[PDB]
Amino acid sequence: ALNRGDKVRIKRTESYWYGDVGTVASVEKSGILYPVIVRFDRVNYNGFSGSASGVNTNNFAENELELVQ
Amino acid sequence: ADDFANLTPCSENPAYLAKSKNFLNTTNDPNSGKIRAERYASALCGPEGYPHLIVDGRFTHAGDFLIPSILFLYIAGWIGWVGRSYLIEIRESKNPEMQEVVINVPLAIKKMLGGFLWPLAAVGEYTSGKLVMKDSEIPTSPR
Amino acid sequence: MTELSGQPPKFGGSTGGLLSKANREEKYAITWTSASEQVFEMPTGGAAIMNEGENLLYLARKEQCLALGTQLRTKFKPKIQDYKIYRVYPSGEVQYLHPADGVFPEKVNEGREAQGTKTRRIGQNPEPVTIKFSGKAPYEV
Amino acid sequence: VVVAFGTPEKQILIEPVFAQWIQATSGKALYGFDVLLSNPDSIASTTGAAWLPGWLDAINSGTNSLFLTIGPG
Amino acid sequence: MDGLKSFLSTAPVMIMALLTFTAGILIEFNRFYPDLLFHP
Amino acid sequence: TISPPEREAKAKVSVDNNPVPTSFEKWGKPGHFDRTLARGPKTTTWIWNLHANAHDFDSQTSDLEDVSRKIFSAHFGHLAVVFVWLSGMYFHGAKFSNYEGWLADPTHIKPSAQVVWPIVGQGILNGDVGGGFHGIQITSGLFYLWRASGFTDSYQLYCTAIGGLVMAALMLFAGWFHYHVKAPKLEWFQNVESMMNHHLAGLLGLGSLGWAGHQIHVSMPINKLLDAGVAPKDIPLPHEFILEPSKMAELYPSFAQGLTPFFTLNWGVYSDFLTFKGGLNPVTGGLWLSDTAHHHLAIAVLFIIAGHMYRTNWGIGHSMKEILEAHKGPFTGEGHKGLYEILTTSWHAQLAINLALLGSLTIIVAQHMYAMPPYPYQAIDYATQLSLFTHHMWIGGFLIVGAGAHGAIFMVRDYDPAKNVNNLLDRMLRHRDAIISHLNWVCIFLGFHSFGLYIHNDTMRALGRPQDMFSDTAIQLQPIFAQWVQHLHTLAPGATAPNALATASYAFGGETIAVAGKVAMMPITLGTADFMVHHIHAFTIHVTALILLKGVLYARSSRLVPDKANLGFRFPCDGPGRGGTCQVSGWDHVFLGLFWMYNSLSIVIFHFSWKMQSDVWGTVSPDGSVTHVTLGNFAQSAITINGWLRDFLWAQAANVINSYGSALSAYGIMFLAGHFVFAFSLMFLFSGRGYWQELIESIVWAHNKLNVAPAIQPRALSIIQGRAVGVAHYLLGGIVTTWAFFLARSLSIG
Amino acid sequence: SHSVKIYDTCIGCTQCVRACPLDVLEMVPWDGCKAAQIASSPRTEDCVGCKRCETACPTDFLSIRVYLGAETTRSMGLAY
Ligand code: CLA
Ligand code: CLA
Ligand code: CLA
Ligand code: CLA
Ligand SMILES: CCCCCCCCCCCCCCCC(=O)OC[C@H](COP(=O)(O)OC[C@@H](O)CO)OC(=O)CCCCCCCCCCCCCCC
Ligand SMILES: CC1=C(/C=C/C(C)=C/C=C/C(C)=C\C=C/C=C(C)\C=C\C=C(C)\C=C\C2=C(C)C[C@H](O)CC2(C)C)C(C)(C)C[C@@H](O)C1
Ligand SMILES: CCCCCCCCCCCCO[C@@H]1O[C@H](CO)[C@@H](O[C@H]2O[C@H](CO)[C@@H](O)[C@H](O)[C@H]2O)[C@H](O)[C@H]1O
Ligand SMILES: CC1=C(C/C=C(\C)CCC[C@H](C)CCC[C@H](C)CCCC(C)C)C(=O)c2ccccc2C1=O
Ligand code: SF4
Ligand code: SF4
Ligand SMILES: [Cl-]
Repeated sequence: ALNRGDKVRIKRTESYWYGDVGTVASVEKSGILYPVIVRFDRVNYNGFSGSASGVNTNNFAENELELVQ
Repeated sequence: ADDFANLTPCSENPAYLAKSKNFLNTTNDPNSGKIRAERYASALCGPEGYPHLIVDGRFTHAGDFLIPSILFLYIAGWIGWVGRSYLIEIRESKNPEMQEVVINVPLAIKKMLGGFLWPLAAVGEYTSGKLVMKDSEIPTSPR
Repeated sequence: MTELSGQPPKFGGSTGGLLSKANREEKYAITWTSASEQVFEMPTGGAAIMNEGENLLYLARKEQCLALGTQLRTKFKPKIQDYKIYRVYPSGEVQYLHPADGVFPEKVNEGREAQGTKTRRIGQNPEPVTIKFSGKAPYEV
Repeated sequence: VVVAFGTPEKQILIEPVFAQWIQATSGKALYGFDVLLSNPDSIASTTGAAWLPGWLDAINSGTNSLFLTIGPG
Repeated sequence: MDGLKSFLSTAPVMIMALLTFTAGILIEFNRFYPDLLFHP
Repeated sequence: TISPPEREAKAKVSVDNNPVPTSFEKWGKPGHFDRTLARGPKTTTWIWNLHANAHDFDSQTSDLEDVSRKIFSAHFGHLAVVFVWLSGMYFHGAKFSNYEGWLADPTHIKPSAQVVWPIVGQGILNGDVGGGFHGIQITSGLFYLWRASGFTDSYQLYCTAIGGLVMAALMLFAGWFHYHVKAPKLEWFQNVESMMNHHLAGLLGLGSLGWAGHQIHVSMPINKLLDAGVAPKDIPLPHEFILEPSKMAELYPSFAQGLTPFFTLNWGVYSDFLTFKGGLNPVTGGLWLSDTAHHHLAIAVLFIIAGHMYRTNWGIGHSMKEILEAHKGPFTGEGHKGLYEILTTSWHAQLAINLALLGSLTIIVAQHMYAMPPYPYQAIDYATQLSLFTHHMWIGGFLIVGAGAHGAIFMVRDYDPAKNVNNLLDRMLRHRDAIISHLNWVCIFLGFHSFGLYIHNDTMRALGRPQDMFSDTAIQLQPIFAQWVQHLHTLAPGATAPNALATASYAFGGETIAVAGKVAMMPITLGTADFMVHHIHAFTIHVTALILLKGVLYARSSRLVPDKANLGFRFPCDGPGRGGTCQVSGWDHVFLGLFWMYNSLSIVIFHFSWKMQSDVWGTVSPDGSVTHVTLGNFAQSAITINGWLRDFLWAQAANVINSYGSALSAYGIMFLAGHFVFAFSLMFLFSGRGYWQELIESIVWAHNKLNVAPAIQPRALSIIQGRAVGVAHYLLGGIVTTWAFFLARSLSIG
Repeated sequence: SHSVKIYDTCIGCTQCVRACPLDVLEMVPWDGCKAAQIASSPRTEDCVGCKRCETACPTDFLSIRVYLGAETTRSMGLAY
């Protein structure tokens, strides 16, 4: 029940953004475990040692989110 | 009562009164040593000739700790409050990180010059609810 | 597999190659065809000249073979994608390793089995208090 | 920095009041806070305690390690 | 031009200008009124 | 920018007209030189990586023609920096010193060229050096240089500072010009034959030529009067000597003949100022300037002649390519083939040679200045002697490790295996294990047979067994070779050097020269305590060479990592696998070699400082006897570790800790401060960033609790940066401790 | 030998296999992601544990995990 541009809070525990709130980028069709692709304002840890930043996007599931807006 | 019996004022202390006549000069003023002899002669001293400060909370020595404590806390709250407010102000402008690396001087100065009322602003943000956050809305790690 | 045909590369010998344990315990060989005669760096040290056509070289361990393979296709315009890595036993037993099913493990391919595949998230691993005193780990179950 | 500049008269020497006062609460009179066992009129001294005369003599003799006199260091 | 006005307002230039200014303040204050172990 | 005409005359000059325009918009954009950093900071690490790659021009751009034009202007900027610094010294000597007050009575006053502002008690740092002047006693030996150069008035030093600032402006301007107006092409650079011709004939030849001319017209005729007993105000000016060439013709008998004999091959007549006396000056304790002018003239002729060996445009001359392609034997196959192309393309290949040679030559400078003091009254100033020696030791020690760094950089970035097929480099890459394991064995041997001797001596003297020690009074370890060459240099003026009147240095053997009440230089008797410490030095240098060599011979690959060349020069590891792949890159090898260079020089400088105070330096009696400071216990106490712990450290450190309340209190402060920074480095060197990032997580939660977290997400230092901060603070604290200790100790010996 | 697992959060981008230097990892057709593939680890006997796969993972936290275990001649990376 999501669309492009919704504010959702991550509830994936092990996620780097667990507790943070990101923006939905695009949702893929059915047949995928994690179709909800979310962008974030803050990069994660990803990257080799000494990297400049990280990744600010990831796929999640609907039972792992919570709309805010 | 006879609080600090082992401490005698610098005006009565033996070693302090011996050393006060032979005080060095910090600045260019040659009287600065005798200036110290006259200035520190009011504090409590020990049997070695060096002044001691009592910070247990008594008002007799409120000039020892209370005044610097208050003056610091004022200036430090000023610093932290203008920093926090400017950090929040950046969060709505273009590129929240570039303006943290390159300072918006016309904005940073405008926020610095409005910091002498940081206690009132902080209480107004706590009553309205802007000072603190909610635990259920902060990114936390797995327990 | 049946035979390891190939010409030894032009190289003046180095001390970084295989040793006594590498001949008695196990060694690795790689076979490839070169479009022409060129110079390539040795994973053990120095620069060698690969022969035109089918080549053969024996190395100590597998990572050296794969490091040479990743060099062959990336540095030269006539890229070598037919390099085949074999493990040699002390009894002459030679078996195929890389590439596995004739196709590089990069791209997908039909006819492979799911090995080490789990149907959960990492944050869904069981608690170590439930499996203690058993010879199993939170990831092995 | 203050001692190296020939000015030992500017050292921030904080008096350990909160601990010397506790010492006074057990009978140490070198500081003279007149609190509890340091005060002869506290009801803690008129209890007929058999251990009081020994403790009061042991604490204030300047020969033992029982509650040593402390300072800014 | 603004290209140099942005460089003069960078993090290191400004964080050293403030430190120099505060050093001047403290040094002049402890020149005219030194040796303030406490408040009289 | 501007537009000059052309400035060429049938030359290999090749430039590009205004390649890089002049603008300030790139100044407000930090990290623009890197593509990975231009998109904006997302973590705090982005900041660190900004400085870690500020000068690395290879990662920035791949065009070598751009990198060379960057490097040229970078050198110009460095020269501007240097000229600014030097004008600083000349101006502080002109208006903030007592050079005039020292030149009058140089044996009863101390050099000082700094005045501390009296504030918050720091005015106590102005020590009475003598003559009414109050300031910091300097140890860089600037007054001795300015006396040996002919400086006599403050206006001279003032004009020197003005000229230095003018040259700084000129170098700064030339840097901008050779990158924003007319930046040279590659045709102007890759003439290594031409560049060597010009750098030998013009730079090092004409330089010493002109300086010898200066000395003959400035330094010699004024230092001759200074050494006689004439007041500086009564001594004439240097230009009064050329305005009146008769005053120069009279002051030297050879000058009383004219200039024609030199052109008519009558050199022997100029023996009245181009002398070969040798030894030292009994008035000042330094080298004879009449010998230095002759020496600079000889070096000038030699270098100008050397600048005419390589081929340029007129056909004659050599090509280094030919010489390298010619040298090949049955042991190395093709020999030096391809080396010209290596050193004409890779800047790191060139820097790995230049840094090595420059550091070695700085060490040679220290070792030659300490024993043959070339400046007046510097051998009496033990502080200045020690300071120059140790400073030129440390500079060279750093510049040497720079070579082992840039060699690995060349290996990872510029080594083309197709260009090195069976030559020196390629064949050396083959038997890497041979050389490395042999050096491993040599280092183990030198560790057992140099340090184990000290351990054995400590255990024997501790057990109460004197007849079982390696001392001058037991199992003697006398150095025969060094004593033999000492005796050779002593008998030089009467055998293998008939024209030489005195020995090169009095350290080998001979007379004992002393100025005022202190000694300048005397024979340095070498015994067991010298043999053992020399072998200690050899061992430490061997281990440092082993480390910095395995850093280059394995930057490409190894049996552990066969694809290491892909990982680059600077990288922390390749995972905890293979048992543990931590610190395998050449960067990590330089990180390790820094510590061993420090540990080697730590024993070198202590050997110097104790041997000089024990068997050389000391007050001289009017009857003739010489009593050393530590009473000559080096030959009898420096043989055990407890001797160095007690009679060297504990004994001579007393000046630093007891310095409070005096003008040397700053040295005790910096002693404790270096002790602080040393231990501060251990926090980085012993830990790992995985703990610090987890802690930053909690502090970030705390900041977000009050909503005060920076958009620049805070990230702990990278593994490489952690190690770099660790080694940097280690070296800083150690060198600050030793600097404070050495200066406070040397200033307190009179 | 080391243990290599692949979780359902994998998007099948072959990056961990493109980074593996010992041909330990492969790619099998799956039905979870757009690419319809998931990482596989058939030849764990050649896994040294250099973590080059985990470094090259895009998902929020790893989708492939390496757990070091009983080290052997092949896992220790012994070439002598
Ligand atoms: C606006 C800036 C700002 C503000 C409001 C705060 C506020 C706070 N910090 Mg903090 N911090 C800052 C910057 C700031 N920090 C920076 C730049 C660093 C890196 C050095 C840190 C590193 C840091 C650590 C390690 C910790 C805190 C902690 C804390 C909390 C306890 C206060 C404290 O520890 O005493 C004082 C805080 C410090 C001594 C840290 C340095 C403070 C810097 C130097 C002042 C920043 C000035 C800033 C540039 C002003 C900008 C003005 C603007 C107009 C341009 C508190 C809410 C503690 C915590 O977790 O909470 C319990 C703690 O452990 N901070
Ligand atoms: C006012 C004169 C001026 C101006 C407007 C510019 C402008 C520019 N220069 Mg440039 N340059 C100048 C003078 C100038 N330069 C001089 C005098 C030199 C000789 C040293 C150079 C050598 C030079 C090189 C080699 C390069 C540039 C580059 C650039 C461009 C990017 C600069 C940058 O990264 O941000 C600004 C950088 C700084 C503000 C650095 C801060 C100063 C450092 C930290 C130390 C200062 C050393 C200084 C040169 C000497 C000290 C002076 C002495 C008194 C001690 C930019 C448009 C780069 C380019 O073209 O992009 C690819 C490039 O590679 N310049
Ligand atoms: C003229 C000599 C010379 C030159 C031209 C270079 C040039 C270069 N070196 Mg290099 N190097 C040299 C000598 C030289 N080096 C020596 C002697 C050593 C041995 C110590 C090294 C060791 C070394 C290493 C390990 C590395 C380089 C790297 C580099 C490249 C990037 C520089 C950089 O990181 O940006 C700017 C440099 C910095 C930001 C360093 C700042 C930190 C300094 C050291 C702090 C020092 C403190 C100060 C001096 C004293 C303390 C006072 C304090 C209280 C303020 C660059 C092309 C890097 C590279 O990747 O190569 C391609 C690399 O990692 N060098
Ligand atoms: C003399 C060595 C030294 C020093 C100074 C420190 C200092 C510190 N350690 Mg530490 N540590 C050390 C050795 C040292 N460690 C070693 C050898 C180990 C074993 C590897 C550890 C392991 C360790 C752990 C595991 C932890 C610490 C932590 C800390 C911090 C605790 C905060 C504090 O003390 O309050 C105040 C800070 C100080 C008193 C030090 C600051 C001193 C400077 C001079 C203040 C002024 C700043 C200066 C002017 C900057 C400008 C520089 C400019 C000149 C370029 C602190 C900064 C804990 C931490 O991170 O705190 C949360 C932590 O968990 N340490
Ligand atoms: C302190 C010394 C007093 C103790 C005596 C020690 C004797 C030293 C052994 C003799 C010198 C050996 C090198 C010449 C021998 C020599 O260089 O011959 C020349 C030979 C190659 O020459 P080519 O015939 O190829 O000549 C063509 C060249 O132009 C390049 O193509 O080099 C080698 O032998 C490679 C093997 C090096 C490995 C041997 C070196 C041993 C390392 C230790 C050296 C100690 C030197 C100490 C000096 C301070
Ligand atoms: C009586 C007194 C002392 C005794 C003091 C007592 C014992 C200390 C008590 C401390 C108590 C336990 C803590 C006090 C307050 C704790 C709350 C949580 C404070 C929160 C402050 C935060 C919310 C402020 C945040 C933002 C404030 C508003 C302004 C800053 O710019 C910036 C920034 C930090 C973001 C002794 C030591 C005995 C000596 C005696 O002479 C005087
Ligand atoms: C002698 C000491 C000198 C240093 C001390 C004086 C500092 C003076 C600060 C300059 C004041 C102007 O203030 C500075 O204006 C520039 C204009 O480019 C702003 O710059 C910002 O906005 C401009 C447009 O307005 C953008 O094009 C630019 O990319 C961005 O960085 C800075 O965010 C602000 O800090
Ligand atoms: C403490 C620590 C950190 C954390 C270190 C940090 C966060 C550095 C702190 C830097 C602060 C924010 C800046 C203060 C220092 C400045 C560089 C000094 C400049 C002062 C001028 C502005 C005057 C690591 O990241 C680390 C990594 C690997 C091994 C060990 C360690 C380690 O021990
Ligand atoms: S990188 Fe990770 S998530 Fe992507 S295909 Fe490989 S194992 Fe799966
Ligand atoms: S841990 Fe390293 S060696 Fe093992 S599968 Fe992953 S990338 Fe390959
Ligand atoms: Cl001893």
